[PDB]
Amino acid sequence: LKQTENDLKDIEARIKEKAGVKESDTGLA
Amino acid sequence: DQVEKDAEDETSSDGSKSDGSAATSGFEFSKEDTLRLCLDIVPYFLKHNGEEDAVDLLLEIESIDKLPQFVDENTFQRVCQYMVACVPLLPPPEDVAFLKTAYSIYLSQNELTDAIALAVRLGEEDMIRSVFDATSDPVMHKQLAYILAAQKTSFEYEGVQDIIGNGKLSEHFLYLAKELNLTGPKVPEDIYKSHLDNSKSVFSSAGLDSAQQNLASSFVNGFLNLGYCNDKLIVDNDNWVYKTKGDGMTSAVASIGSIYQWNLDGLQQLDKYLYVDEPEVKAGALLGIGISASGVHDGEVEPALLLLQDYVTNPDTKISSAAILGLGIAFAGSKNDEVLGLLLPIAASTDLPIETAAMASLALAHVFVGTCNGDITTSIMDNFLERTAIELKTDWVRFLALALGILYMGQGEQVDDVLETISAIEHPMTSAIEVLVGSCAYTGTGDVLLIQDLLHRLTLAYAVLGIALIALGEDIGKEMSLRHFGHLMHYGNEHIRRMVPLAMGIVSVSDPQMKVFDTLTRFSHDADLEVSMNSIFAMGLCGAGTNNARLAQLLRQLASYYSREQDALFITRLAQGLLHLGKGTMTMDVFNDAHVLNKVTLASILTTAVGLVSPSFMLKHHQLFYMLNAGIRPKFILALNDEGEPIKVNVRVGQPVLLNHGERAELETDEYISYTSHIEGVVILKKNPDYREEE
Amino acid sequence: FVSNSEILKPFEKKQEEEKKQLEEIRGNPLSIGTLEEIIDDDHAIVTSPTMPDYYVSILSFVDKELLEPGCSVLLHHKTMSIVGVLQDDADPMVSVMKMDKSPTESYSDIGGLESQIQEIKESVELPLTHPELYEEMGIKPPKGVILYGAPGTGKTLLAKAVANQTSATFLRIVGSELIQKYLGDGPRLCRQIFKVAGENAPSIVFIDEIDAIGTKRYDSNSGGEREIQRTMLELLNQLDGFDDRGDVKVIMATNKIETLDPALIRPGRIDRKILFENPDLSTKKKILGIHTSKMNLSEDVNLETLVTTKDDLSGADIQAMCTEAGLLALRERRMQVTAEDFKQAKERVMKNKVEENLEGLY
Repeated sequence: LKQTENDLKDIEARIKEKAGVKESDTGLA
Repeated sequence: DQVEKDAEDETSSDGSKSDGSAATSGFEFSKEDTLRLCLDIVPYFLKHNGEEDAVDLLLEIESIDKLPQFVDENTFQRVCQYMVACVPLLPPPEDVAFLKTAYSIYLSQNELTDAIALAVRLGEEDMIRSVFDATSDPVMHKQLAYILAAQKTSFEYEGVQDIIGNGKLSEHFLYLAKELNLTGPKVPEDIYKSHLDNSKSVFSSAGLDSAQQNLASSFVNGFLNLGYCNDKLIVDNDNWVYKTKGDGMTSAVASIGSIYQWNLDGLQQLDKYLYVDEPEVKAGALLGIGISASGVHDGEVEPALLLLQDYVTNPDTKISSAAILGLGIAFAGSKNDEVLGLLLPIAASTDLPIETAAMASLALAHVFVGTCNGDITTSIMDNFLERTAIELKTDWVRFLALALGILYMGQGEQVDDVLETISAIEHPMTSAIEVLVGSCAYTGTGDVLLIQDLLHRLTLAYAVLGIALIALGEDIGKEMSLRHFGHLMHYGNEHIRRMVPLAMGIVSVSDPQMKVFDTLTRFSHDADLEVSMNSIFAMGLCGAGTNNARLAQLLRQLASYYSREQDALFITRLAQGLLHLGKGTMTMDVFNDAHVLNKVTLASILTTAVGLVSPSFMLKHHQLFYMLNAGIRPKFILALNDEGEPIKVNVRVGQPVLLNHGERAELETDEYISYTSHIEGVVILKKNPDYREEE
Repeated sequence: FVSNSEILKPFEKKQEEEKKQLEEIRGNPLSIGTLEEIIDDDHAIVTSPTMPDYYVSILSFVDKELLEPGCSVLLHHKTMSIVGVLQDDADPMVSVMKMDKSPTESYSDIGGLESQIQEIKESVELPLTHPELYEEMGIKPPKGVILYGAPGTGKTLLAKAVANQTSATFLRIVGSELIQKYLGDGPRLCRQIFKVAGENAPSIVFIDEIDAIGTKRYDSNSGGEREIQRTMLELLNQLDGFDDRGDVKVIMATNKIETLDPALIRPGRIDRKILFENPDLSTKKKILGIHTSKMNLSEDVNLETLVTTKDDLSGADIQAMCTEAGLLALRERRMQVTAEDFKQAKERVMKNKVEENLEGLY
């Protein structure tokens, strides 16, 4: 039960980190 | 290559004590002409006195005929004593058949030294009587019986034991009726019970008022009174028990049985609650007698289990619930077909609410372990393959699967009937059994394929328990086992989560660890409340018989739970009872000082793992809390004089400034050379002629 | 194998989709960075070996507990963000760590050093066995021990001899390794010594041969290094700040205490200064038993005869005594060393130290 929620933080959030974080890190931060 | 491949795959054992054995008898392991080549090495190291390097070449060739030919003349003491700790295992593999063929040459002579260690381990009938022939001192015959009686294993149940324990007058037998009480845990366990009166700690016993609070009031008295006899609180007030009803009445009377444990007769005082009015009152009497008589099959001076066995018959439910569970404990070491014949039709329908046969699989496992029976082997095998009655749910399927995963230890050719049931229905715990069959059949373990193959399946709860048993005898997989035990602790299912603390609690007595106690913090609230209710009791199983010291970190976790509800007030009492269990000082021993293994203590671990789950998932019965007492071994270090009877004498200090006969201590050696096989525990000492003293 | 064939094999097939999204973020042109500070806002500082110090955001790969400041991580050439952490199993985090539990050396096997045992037993075994004696006096028992002399006799034997009776785990840490190859790891290695030994603590930390880091000179520059001051200043706070019942113990070794930092001494925390004592007949036979074991000797060679007449040599000259005895057999082309070679080599080493002490004084 809790095994899925543990890896869910590093899976579902990784999709948003592709567009969101790379745009904020644009410009060679 | 001819003798190795022939002696590798076989369904029989190896070795023979006959003098005319060239290892050509029966099946032919090697050619007749090639037999003389193995004997060509004997005349070489014979004159050169190369027995140190001669054993190195003898274990590699795997020849049973070479050992008896090498030993002929000169000294049979120093030469044969070196072979005691050398021959049996130099290499990882174990060949026990070499010392069996050398008995024929020694039969006319033997020796006082080498004939000692031959009585233990394999324990052949000719090996035990061998040392008795060359020993003319009746005092030395007593010391030889302490290490043999504590071995158990092969000869346990009725038909062997108590037949030899009668005794007669002869030089080649000499088994006294008192030796059975002195060697076996009979008389010495009673002295420790009386010695606890002066060493007792504070008591939490209170009766409170309401019946709902009397359940936790009487339940803690069973854990506090372990090894202690208090007749004042039970007799003066009889209302602290009868007020409890339902399943709580059975667990309340069982606490009284712990008071009468290790007593001559405990049935007389428990007869008042045996028959009164209501069956629920009559149910707790059977569970209490099995706790008081646990540890001894024949009792002390009387077989008190004869009357308890006749009470198993009853159409009722609550009584039959405690009749199967309560009697399945104290019968360890005693096999009888009367209890099996009556339980067979009850376990056929396996209906929980009516006959309550769910505990029949655990009762047959703890009683008949280490025995030989054809009735239980055939009946259970046919009922398992037929899947008769209403049996569908896996719960009862796993009960019969794990019950048959025990009885075949110490069998050999009788295991083939059990293997048919193992390969029938697949189970996660039965996959590792196929590779563990060779442990008991080949007499020992430690091969590469018998250990590493178990680690591949882990990276369910049965395979992790076998790693702890093999790592104690191997210096390779023992270091790598500490890392594998941490990864298996975190897993979805609760079966593996509950198995690790039971296995680590035995290892953590001399090796405390912070990572084990830190996991139990988050182990409480996870998903279901059933895990939280079982988490409080699970944290007390590891700290049984220990207070403060290293447990000070664990004690702070149990202090935050007092009462969160009506049921939480009772649950938190289960943790305080195990903390002070045995007046604060107990232990857990899975082995003995004979360098052997007991199948009863191992079967108690598998039986406890199946039961005790009442607070957790798969609710079964609330009377399983006393299952832990079935596997708890006593802790004492005795001392004796040349008289052989118990007498006050001083020995080395323990953990309290002196250790007498009947006082608690564990793992303590001695520098005094004894007569025969000086070891820990009970030993008969002696004083050198230099200094003369009575202590 | 058989059990995991029906478990892990279907598990990797269902988990293959999550691994495809990872490799897209991973990328082929990776690089090794260096951590500095970790913040809860998902940001960190990374550096590649060409020293373009950057500041980037922490993505979601592994738990933050696996990340520690001062470690190495993985980077990508686009945003220089952390795509993963580097495994530390190959690169040792501390300098030198050797865990010896229940060693062989004891108080009775070190010879006539008992004069040094009475001092170390009161500062180690006494507070551990009877901690209540110091509670009545309200005093803090010193956890440090200062050792003198040369290794192999006083420092080597007594280090492992105190752990046997106290049931302590021996940890040997090289003192010359306190400055390790990297900048910023000074305060990290100081905490890891007390962190690993702080959970259980049946252990005694041992440090030996510090000729350098104890000297900060007049500044941190003009020949000095900043790594020297990172370990020295942090060791003072960890030793003075941490107090216990006598479980954790830290023992150093140095030949000269005049060059050490007097502020690092922190008087009153370490009250134990143990001098060096000369070995007796019992200790000298112990050093000979190690070398003469593999050395060939006849039945007339006895360890008591050699120690009878001697200049009372240290562990260095005793080892050189049996070394010169082996050269006499090599020049004569023989594998068996007689008893005359041990006596001949003993006089040569004895005459190379003290003879007449420049005879004089009227």
